[PDB]
Amino acid sequence: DHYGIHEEMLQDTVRTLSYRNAIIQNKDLFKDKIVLDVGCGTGILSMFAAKHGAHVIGVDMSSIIEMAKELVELNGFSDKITLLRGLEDVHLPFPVDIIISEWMGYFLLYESMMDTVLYARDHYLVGGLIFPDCSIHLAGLEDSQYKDEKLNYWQDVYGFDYSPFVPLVLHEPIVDTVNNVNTTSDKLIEFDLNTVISDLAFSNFKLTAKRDMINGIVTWFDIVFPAPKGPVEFSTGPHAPYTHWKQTIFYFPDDLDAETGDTIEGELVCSPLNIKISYKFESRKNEGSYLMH
Amino acid sequence: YGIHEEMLQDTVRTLSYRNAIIQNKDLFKDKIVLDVGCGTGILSMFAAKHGAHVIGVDMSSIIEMAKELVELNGFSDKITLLDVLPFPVDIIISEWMGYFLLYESMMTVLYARDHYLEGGLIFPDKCSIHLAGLEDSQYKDEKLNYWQDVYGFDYSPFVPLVLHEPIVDTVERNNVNTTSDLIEFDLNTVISDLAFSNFKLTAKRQDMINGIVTWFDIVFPAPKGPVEFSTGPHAPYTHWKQTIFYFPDDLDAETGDTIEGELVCSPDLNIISYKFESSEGSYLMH
Repeated sequence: DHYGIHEEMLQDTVRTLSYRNAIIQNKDLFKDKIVLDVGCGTGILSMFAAKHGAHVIGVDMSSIIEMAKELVELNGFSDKITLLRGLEDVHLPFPVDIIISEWMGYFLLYESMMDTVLYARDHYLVGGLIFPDCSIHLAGLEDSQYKDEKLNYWQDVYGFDYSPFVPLVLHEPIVDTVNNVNTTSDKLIEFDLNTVISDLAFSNFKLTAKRDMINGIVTWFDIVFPAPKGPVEFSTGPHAPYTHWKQTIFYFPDDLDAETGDTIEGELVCSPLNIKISYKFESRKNEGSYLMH
Repeated sequence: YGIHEEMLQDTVRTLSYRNAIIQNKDLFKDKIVLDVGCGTGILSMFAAKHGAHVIGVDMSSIIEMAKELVELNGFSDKITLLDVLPFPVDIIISEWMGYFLLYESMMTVLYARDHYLEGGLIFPDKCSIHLAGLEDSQYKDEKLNYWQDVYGFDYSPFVPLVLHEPIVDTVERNNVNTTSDLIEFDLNTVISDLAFSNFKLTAKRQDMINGIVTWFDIVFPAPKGPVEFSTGPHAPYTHWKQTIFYFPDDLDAETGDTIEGELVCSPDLNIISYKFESSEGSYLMH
C-alpha cells in the first residue's frame, strides 16, 4: 500500500495508454475470453480488459489488492474481475487466453517480473496473447559537467582524503532522464516473450560519434504489443516522451575526447544484476563494472 | 552510496558532531570512543584526530571502505572497525536519528549505554520532537483531485491512502502559520519510552491550515558552563527535512484560533486527535 508507486505509474500516460490502446486494438480478440493480469497493482489494466469485452484474474502479492477489490467494486466490474493476493502460490479459478502484465524494470531486467510472465505462459496460457510480447538499446552520452562534480567531491571531505570512494561512484548506474546523446544507437538484445529465463543472462555493440566529450552510455528499452494481422509500441529513450522508467546511465572510468567518426565498440555481459562491459575506443581499450542492488 | 553522500553533504549535521567533539576535546583525550553506526567512519576519524582508540560498528558492507579511508588517513592504529569489542567504553558517538526522529532510528545506542558504557558521555544525548501547522492547500488539493477521475474510472477510495501517508519534504518557513509546540528524550536515562503527548497551537495569521509540519531538535553534551541544531522549517536545510501529516479537512483559520490535540506514537510507526476552536488522523510509516 505505498501510493506513490501506484501514482507514478498511473501518471505515466505513455505506459498506461499504451496498454489501453493495445487492448482496444485487439478488443475483438478479448471478447468472451479469459485474461490473467500479472502484477495488477490497483487493477487498472484488469478494468480496461473487462470493460472492452473480456473474466479477468488479477494477481498481485501486495496489500494493494484490498484497494483493487474496492475499486473494481465501485466501477461495476465485480462480476468480471477476481483478484488474488500472492502467482506460483495462488490458485486460479480457471485452469487463460490472454496475459496482460506490467513487468518492466529500470534496465528492463533489473526488478522485472518477466520470470513470472514466463511462468504464467508456461503453466496457464493456451496461440495465446501476451501484452506486451521488448529490446534494450544504448548510445553514447555527454555528462562531463555533472560527472566531474560528483567525483571531485571526494577529494576533500572535511579535510579527509575520500579518494577511494570514487570507484564506487563510477560503478553505480544512474537512473535519470537524459541533445546530450552524441553517438548513434545500437540494439543490445531482443526478447520474444512467446518463446524466450536462461536467455536473460546474456552482446556486442558499435557506436559512432555523431560530432564532443563521451563520459558514458545511456541505455533504454523499447516495448511492442501484439496486433492482429496486417502494433502499439513505445520507447523509453532520450528521444521519446518521458516515462517513469527514464534511462539508465553507466559511466566510463576515462573521459573520451572524441571527434566525429570515432568508434566505441564493446561487449556487454548481464548476469544475476551484474553488468560487465568491455570497451574499445578507436580514434583505446577499457572496461567498466557496475552492480544494481 | 547515495545515503552516505547524503550524510556527508548534510553540513549542519556533520559539523554539529564535529564541533561537539571539539568542544569536549578535553574529555576525549586518551579515552575510548564507541561509534554506533559508524558508516564511513568520519565520526570515528573526528574523535581519533582530536585526541581519542575509537571502535566503529556498522552491520553494512561499508565497514570495508571505512577501513580503507581510515587506513588512508593514518588512523589504523587508533580505529578498529567492527553479537560483535576489543575493550570491555568512555564515550558513545552515534548518528542514529531517523525521519520523525524515531522512524527507523538506531536509538542500539541504549544497548551500548547499558552494556558497554558510568558517567560516560553520549553524542548527542538529548532529543525533542516539535510540531506546528502549515498551508499546503494548493499542492494537497492537486494530489487528492487526481483520484476523482483516473482514465474514466472512479478512484475515490484511494484518497484516504494519500491523506494518511506522511510526507518527508522541506517546508518553506513562510508556510508555517501557527505557533510551535511533543516530547523530550534524555539519552542518559531513557526503549519503552519511545511508544508515547498533548499539544496546543495558535494561528499566527489568517490562512488555510492543511496539516502539521513536525521536526526534531538535537543537543550534545558540553562541559560545565552545548552544540545543538534543529531540523525545523525555520532552520537551515538538513537531509532529514520535515515530516508533514495532513488533516482530513482544511481549516480556514483566523488569527488567535487554537488547535489542541493529542498525538499517540506506537510501533513501523503508528501515528492524532484534533480540536479546532474558532469547535482525527491516522498515519502509518512503513
